[PDB]
Amino acid sequence: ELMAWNQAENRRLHELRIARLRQEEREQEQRQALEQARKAEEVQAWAQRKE
Amino acid sequence: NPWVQIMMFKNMTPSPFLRFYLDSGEQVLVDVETKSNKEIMEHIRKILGKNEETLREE
Amino acid sequence: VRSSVHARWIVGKVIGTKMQKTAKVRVTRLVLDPYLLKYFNKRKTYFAHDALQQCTVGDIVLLRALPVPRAKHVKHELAEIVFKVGKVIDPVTGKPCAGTTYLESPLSSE
Amino acid sequence: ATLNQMHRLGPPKRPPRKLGPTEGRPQLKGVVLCTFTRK
Amino acid sequence: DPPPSTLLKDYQNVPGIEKVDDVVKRLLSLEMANKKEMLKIKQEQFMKKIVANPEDTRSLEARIIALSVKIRSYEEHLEKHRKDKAHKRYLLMSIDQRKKMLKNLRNTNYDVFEKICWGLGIEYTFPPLYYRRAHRRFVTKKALCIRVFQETQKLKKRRRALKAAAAAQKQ
Amino acid sequence: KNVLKIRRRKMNHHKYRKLVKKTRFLRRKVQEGRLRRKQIKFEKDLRRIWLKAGLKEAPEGWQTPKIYLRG
RNA sequence: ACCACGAUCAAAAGGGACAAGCAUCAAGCACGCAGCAAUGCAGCUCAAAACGCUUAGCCUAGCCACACCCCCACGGGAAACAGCAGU
RNA sequence: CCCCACUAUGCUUAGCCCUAAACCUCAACAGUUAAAUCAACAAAACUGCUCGCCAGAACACUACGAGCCACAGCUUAAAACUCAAA
Ligand SMILES: NC(=O)c1ccc[n+]([C@@H]2O[C@H](COP(=O)([O-])OP(=O)(O)OC[C@H]3O[C@@H](n4cnc5c(N)ncnc54)[C@H](O)[C@@H]3O)[C@@H](O)[C@H]2O)c1
Ligand SMILES: [K+]
Ligand SMILES: [K+]
Ligand SMILES: [Mg+2]
Ligand SMILES: [Mg+2]
Ligand SMILES: [Mg+2]
Ligand SMILES: [Mg+2]
Ligand SMILES: [Mg+2]
Ligand SMILES: [Mg+2]
Ligand SMILES: [Mg+2]
Ligand SMILES: [Mg+2]
Ligand SMILES: [Mg+2]
Ligand SMILES: [Mg+2]
Ligand SMILES: [Mg+2]
Ligand SMILES: [Mg+2]
Ligand SMILES: [Mg+2]
Ligand SMILES: [Mg+2]
Ligand SMILES: [Mg+2]
Ligand SMILES: [Mg+2]
Repeated sequence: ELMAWNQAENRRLHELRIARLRQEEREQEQRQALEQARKAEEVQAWAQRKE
Repeated sequence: NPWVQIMMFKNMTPSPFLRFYLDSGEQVLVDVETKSNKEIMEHIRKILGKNEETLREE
Repeated sequence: VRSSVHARWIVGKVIGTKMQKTAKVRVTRLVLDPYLLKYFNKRKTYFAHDALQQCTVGDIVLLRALPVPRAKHVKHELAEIVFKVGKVIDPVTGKPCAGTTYLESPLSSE
Repeated sequence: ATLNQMHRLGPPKRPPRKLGPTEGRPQLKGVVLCTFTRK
Repeated sequence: DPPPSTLLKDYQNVPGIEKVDDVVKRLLSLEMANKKEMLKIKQEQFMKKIVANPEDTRSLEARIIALSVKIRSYEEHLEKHRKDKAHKRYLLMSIDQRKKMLKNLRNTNYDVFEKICWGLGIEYTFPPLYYRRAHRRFVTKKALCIRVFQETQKLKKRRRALKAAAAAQKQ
Repeated sequence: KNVLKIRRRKMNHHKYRKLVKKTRFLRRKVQEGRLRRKQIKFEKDLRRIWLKAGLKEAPEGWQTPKIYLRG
């Protein structure tokens, strides 16, 4: 009974983990979008200077 | 618990967890991410610790 | 279930694979310093039977006691490789990881 | 010292005590060879 | 080494670099640059060949490749400058730092550790368990103890046949 | 600070260097004898090994080298 | 009593644990593994102290060791109070 | 000590030797400026953490052992006698 309760507690913590990881991807994607934009301008600027 | 082997492992996985190995061969995985140290002690006491009655008898 | 070997279950790190079908495993235990009352690691070497020679130096293994020793120094067999060196599978999620980073996201399989 | 150093070195070891002229004994028997005075 | 005609890493992706005069191609090639520019081309070659993301320079793989290029440059430097103690120190320190990187990559990502070793031609070696001088007395004695062991093994095998032969005669 | 401790060390080292200077020919004869005994002690340690292993002579082709001579 | 199909007590064997000082004792020198065997592999211990030297009966409801000496005691040296009283 | 002459040597090349008052006489890393500011002087006073090192003076940058291209050497480094100081 205690092993089953521990397996159920792990499943509960896992559902919280999956919810926590989804919120981190949405934030990671936002950051990754800006960094790519910034990185693209810095490349285009660098490319124009070399051209 | 002087005769229970306790071994620690740093930064091997993304989240912290305890794993107990029993003489039967069973393994007990306890996820401890987000839990305080007091809750971790209370958790393993419940699932694998001797109750107060068993200790009083001894 | 009975065995003449004192250490029935022990976890350790493989530190040698140069013997045929035998892995040399360093097992550490916490030992209390009576004066300092601080715990320090105490390491002991165990030879473990590895029939399939699947143990690699550096992986964390679980050793089981044999009913009777099979050799002068071989009193255990490899029961399970807990953490394969550089190929760890996260037990909490079941996904492969490299240190504190996931190699496959837990969100892939929901 | 650090705790790790104190653990590794262990408890202090006293120097083995130096026996005196009686060799750690209260008295000794002796045979007089010569008598003289010292300054 | 990359060919001298190879363009610099900065001018390789400018539009129209293939239609410029030959003189302009010489001035933007490795031939007209210092050796450090050739090392940037070498590093990029190994990155594309080994790492999954050639633009991730902060991964443990990229650092091993970057340092492996520096290590090779020191070796070439010391081939011509054999009394340069400053760069001999930099080489030995760089080899030690890469071994630490390889140790940490082997423990965390073995599949990537194997690709780094194959790609860079590194034979990973485990460190010795003990660090102590092998002086003349020890070197000589250890050699004698191995010869004594080898001779004892031969004698023990000639005590198996004689016993076997005598046993057969009884029959 | 004063240099009184250095002065004690200074005289000890001067007198030692001078003592070694005066007796450098006796010390050289003593050092030669010690190296001979050191070589003999080394040869015995190797002979003990093959004798305790059951061999009656040194391994075939083995000659104990002189590991303490200047050469 | 006998059977004990056991309990108690407790050898041998196997696993584990177990004094002090000296590292100016730093290497030990066969100390490992696999195989039914043949035999094969070349390993095993060690600065987290191997190997070695020196010192000491011990953790005292008591235990260990010894029992004139050669660790042993067929044999030999030799003729034994470290049982009590005694010299 | 002062004057003159001249050598080893200071230079190069190739090997050694491996020492210094090799000393900011401040170990590495991280943190703090509020507590008591703090024996003194030096260089304002401290905390965390780790390694190295020390345990009266003198004997002793010594003896012996071991290692070393070192052989009038270097490294490691005691004890006995002695003192109530240093
Ligand atoms: N001696 C070893 O080969 C060795 C092996 C593993 C760990 N260590 C660690 O090194 C430290 C010094 O150990 P010690 O006091 O017994 O040696 P030590 O300083 O007395 O030196 C004795 C021997 O160990 C070597 N040694 C010294 N320092 C070492 C170090 N940091 N790492 C490796 N070898 C070293 C020396 O060269 C010599 O051969 C300790 O922290 C120890 O745990 C040493
Ligand atoms: K006896
Ligand atoms: K100074
Ligand atoms: Mg003096
Ligand atoms: Mg027994
Ligand atoms: Mg030491
Ligand atoms: Mg000595
Ligand atoms: Mg005694
Ligand atoms: Mg008697
Ligand atoms: Mg007897
Ligand atoms: Mg009596
Ligand atoms: Mg001249
Ligand atoms: Mg000049
Ligand atoms: Mg200076
Ligand atoms: Mg330091
Ligand atoms: Mg003193
Ligand atoms: Mg000196
Ligand atoms: Mg000296
Ligand atoms: Mg000497």
